[PDB]
Amino acid sequence: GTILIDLSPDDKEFQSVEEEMQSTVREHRDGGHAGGIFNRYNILKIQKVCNKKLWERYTHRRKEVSEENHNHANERMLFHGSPFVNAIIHKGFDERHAYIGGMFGAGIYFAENSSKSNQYVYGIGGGTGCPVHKDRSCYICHRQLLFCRVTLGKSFLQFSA
Amino acid sequence: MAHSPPGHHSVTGRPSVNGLALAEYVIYRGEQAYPEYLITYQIMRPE
Ligand SMILES: O=C1C[C@@H](c2ccc(O)cc2)Oc2ccccc21
Ligand SMILES: [Zn+2]
Repeated sequence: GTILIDLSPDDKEFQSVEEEMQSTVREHRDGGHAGGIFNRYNILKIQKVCNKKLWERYTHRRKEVSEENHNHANERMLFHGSPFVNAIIHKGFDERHAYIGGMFGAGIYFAENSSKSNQYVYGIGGGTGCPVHKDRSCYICHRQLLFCRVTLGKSFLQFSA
Repeated sequence: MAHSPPGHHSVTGRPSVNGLALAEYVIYRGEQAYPEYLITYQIMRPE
């Protein structure tokens, strides 16, 4: 029961999402290996994802966490890059989207840097790049990211390299 | 899928070395995120 509503590039909601996307690009220590070499994006489209069931499921869990954390869900908007975005928007996140060999263990990973989530769009380490040209740095093929509402609650703080 | 540390609902990877890197986060329950915006794009070849 998912529908996608196109945002107009004239809408301020389109604009604030574009801005969070563009302004969170950074350089990566792999020199562009996984995600390619770019300082910015050409945004082609931004769609709002509407699914009643998946939303009620999210808000039910958010209240539980909130009640366990002095009424503070500690909700963020973060980026997720994945080969399975089409499954995610129709059936929601589950253990099939977990990053088993992730630095912080087998869970679902999100980034503040849009450019970080971009490195996973074609798979872990960028996989073999775009399906059409096998190019991790393809400037032609269309990519897709998700900008997601994430409930962090009480977050365990892990300093890392 | 693993579990949260006991007493925690997620992990924050705070990059300590690279000063320019922002944070990364991990949840252990699918129901703790909702995919609100689907963004379609190309990366751009720099000048
Ligand atoms: O945005 C992502 C997605 C992601 C990921 C996606 C699918 C998968 O199978 C494994 C990892 O990993 C990450 C790791 C760190 C920060 C962001 C991400
Ligand atoms: Zn391509």
